[PDB]
Amino acid sequence: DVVMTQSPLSLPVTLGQPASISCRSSQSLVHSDTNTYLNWFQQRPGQSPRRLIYKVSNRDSGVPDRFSGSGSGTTFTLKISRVEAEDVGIYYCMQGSHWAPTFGQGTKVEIKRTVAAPSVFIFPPSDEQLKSGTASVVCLLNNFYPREAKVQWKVDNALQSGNSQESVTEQDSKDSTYSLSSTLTLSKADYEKHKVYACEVTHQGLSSPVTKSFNRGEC
Amino acid sequence: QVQLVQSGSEVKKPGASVKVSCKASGYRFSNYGISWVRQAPGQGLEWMGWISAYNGNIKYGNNLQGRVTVTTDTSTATAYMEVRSLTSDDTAVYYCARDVPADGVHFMDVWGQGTLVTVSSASTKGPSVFPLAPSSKSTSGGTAALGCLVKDYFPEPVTVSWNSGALTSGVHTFPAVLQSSGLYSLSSVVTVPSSSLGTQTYICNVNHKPSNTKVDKKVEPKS
Repeated sequence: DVVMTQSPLSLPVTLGQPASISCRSSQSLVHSDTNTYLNWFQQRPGQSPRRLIYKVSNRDSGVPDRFSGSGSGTTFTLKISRVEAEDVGIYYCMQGSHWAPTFGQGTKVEIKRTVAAPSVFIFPPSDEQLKSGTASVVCLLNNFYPREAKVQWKVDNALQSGNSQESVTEQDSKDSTYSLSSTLTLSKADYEKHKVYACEVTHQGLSSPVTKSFNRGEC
Repeated sequence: QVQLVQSGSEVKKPGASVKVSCKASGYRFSNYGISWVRQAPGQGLEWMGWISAYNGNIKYGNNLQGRVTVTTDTSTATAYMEVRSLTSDDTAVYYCARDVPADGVHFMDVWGQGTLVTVSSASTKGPSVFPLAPSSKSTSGGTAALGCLVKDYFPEPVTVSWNSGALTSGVHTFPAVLQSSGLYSLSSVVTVPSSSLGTQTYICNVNHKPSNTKVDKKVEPKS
């Protein structure tokens, strides 16, 4: 069957700058009816694919003019004349001309945006979880860019190691910023051993590292 | 109004079978085919099969053992896909898409929302929802952040809504993290006006379809 080779796997673009995604094919997509048949689909996170282009260059209903298709034979390209924040997602090329319809690997398109500093929040463990025998302390870095941010846990001012996990949201489809949750998980005994719990955040948007802390007794 | 609606999440034991559904609206169902595509989590799209209510014609990409069977009921405009003798490698999201009625070019112009099928020998586990209460430590002037922590659930997914869907603006539900226990955990947070902490109600609607778990947790401030 036809092998769709898509390049690149990841494509970071600045707002208002063009984007170019190439799709090569093992066999020519020119069909016997003399029309070339290549589709382009867009998959936003958690959603199903949405068809943007059919027949190499034809835009589907509701597809902005910024998306453009072109190509011939084995080599095709999707272009975004000016990339907007709502263009986050994975892009697939598909051929339906041959017996087994085949897709490309997919291209993740990331947005490059102006620096925005995180808003840092800290949530102490709830009392139910403490009753359960575990303590999860949550540090939330909200609405920042770039993705790169250092979060360090300190318990009684001793830097922590190996007991926390990070999760990053998808790049926001409107302001192109990220959010990050660092969760420090301990047993209730380890939690009661100390009193001061703090998360220290370093980011390009912050002139100096920001620390948020609480005392185990109050809040 | 051309629309394809698929069934909910599914978890099955190795060896069992699953039958995803796909109900069509907005077009004459008998004039179109249906293509089924598999997307393994984090992987690319893989075409599985095609079935035409117009012809009765069926195509399968790779099915020498007869484990997959695509069917249709034209009377109720519904396509089905059935997978038998399930394996952990069958864990994936399955899509149906409207497709060509005869042997032309497949277009797959409209897709369904998808159906996550998970295969594990382990028991399904319900999540523990704990409040991330808003406080002075979670406030930066005029905005306050609050949330809930959905902890120790298997398998995926959990859907988190706020106030039964009435609060969606500013909601960040984080992707799940794999814990040492093999159970999943995530947090869902939302930023609201701090002046409205006294007058507004914020409730977590945590829904875990595989465990039939529906938890509502009210998040209230702490001083």
